[PDB]
Amino acid sequence: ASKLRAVLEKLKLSRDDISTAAGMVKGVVDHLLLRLKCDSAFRGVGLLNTGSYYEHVKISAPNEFDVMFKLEVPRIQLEEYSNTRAYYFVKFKNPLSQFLEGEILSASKMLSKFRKIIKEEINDIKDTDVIMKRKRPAVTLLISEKISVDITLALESKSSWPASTQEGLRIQNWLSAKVRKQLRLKPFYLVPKHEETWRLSFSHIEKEILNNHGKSKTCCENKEEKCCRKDCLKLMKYLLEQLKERFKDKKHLDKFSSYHVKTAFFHVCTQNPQDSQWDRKDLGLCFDNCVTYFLQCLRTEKLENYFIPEFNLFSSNLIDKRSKEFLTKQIEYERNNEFPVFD
Ligand SMILES: Cn1cc(-c2ccc(F)c(CNC(=O)c3cc(Br)ccc3O)c2)cn1
Ligand SMILES: [Zn+2]
Repeated sequence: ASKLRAVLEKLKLSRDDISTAAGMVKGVVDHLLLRLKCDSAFRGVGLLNTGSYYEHVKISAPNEFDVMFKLEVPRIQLEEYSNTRAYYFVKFKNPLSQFLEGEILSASKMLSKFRKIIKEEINDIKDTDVIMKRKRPAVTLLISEKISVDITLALESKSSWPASTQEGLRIQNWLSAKVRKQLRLKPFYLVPKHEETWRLSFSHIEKEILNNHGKSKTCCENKEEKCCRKDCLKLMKYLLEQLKERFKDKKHLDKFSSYHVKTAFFHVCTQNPQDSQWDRKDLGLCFDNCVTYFLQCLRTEKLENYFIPEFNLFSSNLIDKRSKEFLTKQIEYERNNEFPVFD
């Protein structure tokens, strides 16, 4: 636990210090935003959080940025695909008309114009050299030679969340019912990727919980109630990242993302709603409990999506047991040796 705060300390003195990347990424995103608004099918495109041109998926490499473009779709009609609970067909009741296939909205057609427009504005820049990669995040730019930006297009609906989210977000005992209501009055977002099916994105709700995360309204506003909810999250993610880097060559960890680690983390927060159970001085315990809960989801092949509870990110179909037994192998090995992968 003395070693964990060393790691947290290291990450900060790399988050913090001066780096021109923001300017380069700011200058390219606002060019794109304009030329995007130029075209009718994207006239409403905008950043999911202005002034937040900076969101880093990867907490180790701080040269890899990731921003999301929203585009409202009024009068949406949603249709759940194949009893999946999580994936849907997008329909209507129209600027996006050039992208349909019958009553159904095609993500392929829609990204394909999103991409081609972007590939065009990028050579309007003799300021910075910008390059677009082919895919296999909708679009990825390499700015100069170090920085890379992952762009994501997301439909936005201001109507209330899809029926599958009803018993979800069980934060009543921790953040409170009246907060849960507020958050569910926020819009929801749909991003592609199986059919032309879309799925919900809740990065905006995650962020809000994280900036206001205690049962106490004054959690982390003074010395007397500093917790370690965020710290346990960063460590969970850094664990998975570093592991994924290790076996970037093999294919064993390709099915895991930061979001399996956020999902399991918020579950713990729901099991442990008191700030007294996250005191900044129990950081070693609290992290261990997180490690133990993640693991337990791996073994039992059960980890409920935090927002759509009948949807199991670890079901034997979504990720096969062989790779979950491998992820178990390395994390357990790290925890038994005080986490050498952190260096
Ligand atoms: C990266 N990735 C995501 C999915 C996915 C799939 C199905 C599905 F229903 C959802 C719903 N999103 C979340 O649960 C979510 C939870 C947190 Br915590 C923060 C943001 C989020 O968007 C997501 C697949 N790959
Ligand atoms: Zn706190």
